Amino acid sequence: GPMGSMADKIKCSHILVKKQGEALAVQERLKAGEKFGKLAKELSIDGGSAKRDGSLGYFGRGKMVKPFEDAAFRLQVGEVSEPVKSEFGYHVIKRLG
Repeated sequence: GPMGSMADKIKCSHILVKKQGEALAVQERLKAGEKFGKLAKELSIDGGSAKRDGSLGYFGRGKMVKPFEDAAFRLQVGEVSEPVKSEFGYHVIKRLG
């Protein structure tokens, strides 16, 4: 969306884990049709986001590690993203509507 516009943000959810396997665990588990938030509450080490069911919701451009944002932008469709490594750790990203 236009710089600071009404929809300048990305609506997404993410699960942050220390291990890729953990990221795979959520990615694999989400397949079972469990609540992303359940996984966020359960797996994600991102507490604030865990509070938010990993549901980041809207966030602006240039806020999270480029790979994270890339996956967020890429999967606006709503597909579970591959593990996204950051300085913080590994993220798994789902789109939020």
